[PDB]
Amino acid sequence: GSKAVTRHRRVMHFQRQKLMAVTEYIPPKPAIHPSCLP
Amino acid sequence: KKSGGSSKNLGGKSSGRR
Amino acid sequence: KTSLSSPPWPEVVLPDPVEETRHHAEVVKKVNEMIVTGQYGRLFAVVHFAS
Amino acid sequence: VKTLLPVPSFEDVSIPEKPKLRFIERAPLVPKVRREPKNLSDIRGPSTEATEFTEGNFAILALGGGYLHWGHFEMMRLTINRSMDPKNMFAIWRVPAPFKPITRKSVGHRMGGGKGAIDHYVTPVKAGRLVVEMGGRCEFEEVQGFLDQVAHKLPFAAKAVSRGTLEKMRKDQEERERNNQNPWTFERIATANMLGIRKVLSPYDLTHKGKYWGKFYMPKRV
Amino acid sequence: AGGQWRLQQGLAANPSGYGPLTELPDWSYADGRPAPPMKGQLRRKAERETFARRVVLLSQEMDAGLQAWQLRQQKLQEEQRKQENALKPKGASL
Amino acid sequence: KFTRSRIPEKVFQASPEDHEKYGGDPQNPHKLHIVTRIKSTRRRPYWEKDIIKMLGLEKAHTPQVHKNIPSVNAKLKVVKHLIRIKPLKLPQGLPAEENMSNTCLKSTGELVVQWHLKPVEQ
Amino acid sequence: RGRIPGRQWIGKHRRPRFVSLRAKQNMIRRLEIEAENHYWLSM
RNA sequence: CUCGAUGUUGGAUCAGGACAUCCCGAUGGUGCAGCCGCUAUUAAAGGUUCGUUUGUUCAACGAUUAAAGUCCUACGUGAUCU
RNA sequence: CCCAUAGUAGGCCUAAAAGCAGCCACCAAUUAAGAAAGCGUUCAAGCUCAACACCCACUACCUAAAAAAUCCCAAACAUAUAA
Ligand code: FES
Ligand SMILES: [K+]
Ligand SMILES: [K+]
Ligand SMILES: [K+]
Ligand SMILES: [K+]
Ligand SMILES: [Mg+2]
Ligand SMILES: [Mg+2]
Ligand SMILES: [Mg+2]
Ligand SMILES: [Mg+2]
Ligand SMILES: [Mg+2]
Ligand SMILES: [Mg+2]
Ligand SMILES: [Mg+2]
Ligand SMILES: [Mg+2]
Ligand SMILES: [Mg+2]
Ligand SMILES: [Mg+2]
Ligand SMILES: [Mg+2]
Ligand SMILES: [Mg+2]
Ligand SMILES: [Mg+2]
Ligand SMILES: [Mg+2]
Ligand SMILES: [Mg+2]
Ligand SMILES: [Mg+2]
Ligand SMILES: [Mg+2]
Ligand SMILES: [Mg+2]
Repeated sequence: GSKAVTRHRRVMHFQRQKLMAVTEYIPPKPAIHPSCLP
Repeated sequence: KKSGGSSKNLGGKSSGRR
Repeated sequence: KTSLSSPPWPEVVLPDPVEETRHHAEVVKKVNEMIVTGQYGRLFAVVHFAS
Repeated sequence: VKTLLPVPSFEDVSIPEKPKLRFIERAPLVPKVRREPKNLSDIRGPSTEATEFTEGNFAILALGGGYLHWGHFEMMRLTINRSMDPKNMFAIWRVPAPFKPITRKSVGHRMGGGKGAIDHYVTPVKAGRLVVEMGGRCEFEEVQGFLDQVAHKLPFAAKAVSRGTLEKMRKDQEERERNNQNPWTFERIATANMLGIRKVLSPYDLTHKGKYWGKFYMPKRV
Repeated sequence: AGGQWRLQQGLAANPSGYGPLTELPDWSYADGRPAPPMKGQLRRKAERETFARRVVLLSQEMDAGLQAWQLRQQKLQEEQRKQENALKPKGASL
Repeated sequence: KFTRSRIPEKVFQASPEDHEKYGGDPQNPHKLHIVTRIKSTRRRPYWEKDIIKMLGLEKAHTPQVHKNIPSVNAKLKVVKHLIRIKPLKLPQGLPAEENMSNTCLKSTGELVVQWHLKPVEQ
Repeated sequence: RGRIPGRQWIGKHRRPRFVSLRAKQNMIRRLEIEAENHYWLSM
């Protein structure tokens, strides 16, 4: 097996991959784009 | 086939005292 | 009016519930009379039996 | 009527007597005899030392973990000293000299036969550490170019920063976490062992919180 | 299909669960006499009886526990008072 | 190393917003949980396998009633990721000896004491 | 062409696995159940 | 993986394939005047010698050639040979 | 985009140093133009930039590839109400 610190980006366990996907930053989206208002 | 070296650290085989 | 201004599906307008309640009673009465007058031949049924 | 604005003044600023970066030795003056374990945790996770500005206003900020050998120090010194203005600029090292011994086995030998002899020394660096700090009677625009050139040549992700840009970086990350609209965050799930997730996570992830993977730092992770 | 919808109406997610479709007798004698109860329905009836009885046992045990602790606290408070009484002080205060 | 997980106590402190979302009353806590296993114990540490047995949750999708007390909750927290916890609701009160045999546990968590299998005349 | 060295899902070089939309929804669905479990264990 | 056997160098024979092009084709740049070169892009249809010594692969040398390319194919190929 | 005169080749050192090898100063003419930011000249010339005038450029200020050997490799599809 490979050590916890590697030169390459180590592949993640699939469950961890899913965790990352589900916890991504979602920015606050305004109802009306601010450029479309006075 | 290259001829290798040996470890210079002996001893250190004591078991746990419990 | 553009290709995406409105949804692709057509607009559906359902009947007025009051008017439809009267239409439903007429349909039920018509089918009921067919039973009373025996205007049916062979019948089939879907029965739940043994799971 | 093009509108001029007041130019910043550096009258109070004072340039040290030795402005240029000093020479960094390949190995410590007294050679280390005891061979040490690999200890890869020394480049893992957030840095706790040399994270803040001291004397200068500009620096190179580490965005990953890595080891700096003597070759890197020479690149940094020669590039910065050649490019800097000694009269108006000064540079200091924010990293110690190579001190961690790296062993190597002789070429062609099999596995076993004891640990290898010490070959060279390295300086461990963690993400978030200032590597070189510059100051003097100059603006960030003046030093950003050659500082960015040096940062690109480092064995880890790095970027030239200033007191202003560094603080804005931190404020932006705090704002993203506060205004994040995702109800689920790595910290909440991991610390509560939701889904039994800790069976695929390291104990370090309770404090890394999904921002660090091996030696790599993910700045866009909240 | 429809499991989530059934749950929203207070029904079992699976239509094979509780309800008239499953529990009602499958058949009866043509004359009118009812059929002996189905074996699966008898098992379900017994299963539900044990669950209800456990619900009553767990509840009663929890009530008795709360009443026992409430009686222990009441006694403890009463005991403190009795210890206060003693002989009358004398000396400088008299 | 993978070990048992200590859950911070703050995880089990409900906020006012939580009470609105789920509809529980902090001043009138429910007496009994309805607990159902919804996740296998395969590929889980042995200590989690053993608690599932202790709680009578060996068979999945089979509701079990348990007392809502600290000791029981301590076990439930170890296996919280394997189960669904809902409060037992008693809209017509506790079953009596007369209606012991006519109870049904609905999917809403309400234990009804009459089960007629008839439509509502209302 | 396009071989994965050694065995597909082990070792240093692996076949990349991607997270589908429904895989995400499955995980979120169970996160909601556990979040509610937290609540009912608080009283 | 194979030791109840997957015959082990170089050569002969026949070659299949890659292009990171030795020659031939088409282009950009040049410290490209021209003649010769250097470097890069594109091109794998076709082609890519004979000898002295050495078992040699290589290497040296002689005489040539538009050029005497780099590699993979169980260091291609012994139920085809040596 | 547009446009550039002048104390003056500031002194110093230097065979020569004229904004632009080095050292010191970095003041001033014209409404406006650094004792000069980048090229260039043996030294000069010569071409730009920061100026004025003109006047809505009404700038993004996050980066960025690919090559192997028998023959690519499911077929396909941006549009009908989350199941
Ligand atoms: S779409 Fe509203 S300002 Fe352009
Ligand atoms: K780098
Ligand atoms: K592999
Ligand atoms: K063998
Ligand atoms: K000069
Ligand atoms: Mg092994
Ligand atoms: Mg390991
Ligand atoms: Mg010991
Ligand atoms: Mg021992
Ligand atoms: Mg394989
Ligand atoms: Mg055999
Ligand atoms: Mg061929
Ligand atoms: Mg090519
Ligand atoms: Mg061979
Ligand atoms: Mg033979
Ligand atoms: Mg053969
Ligand atoms: Mg002048
Ligand atoms: Mg002069
Ligand atoms: Mg001068
Ligand atoms: Mg000059
Ligand atoms: Mg002026
Ligand atoms: Mg001039
Ligand atoms: Mg100009």
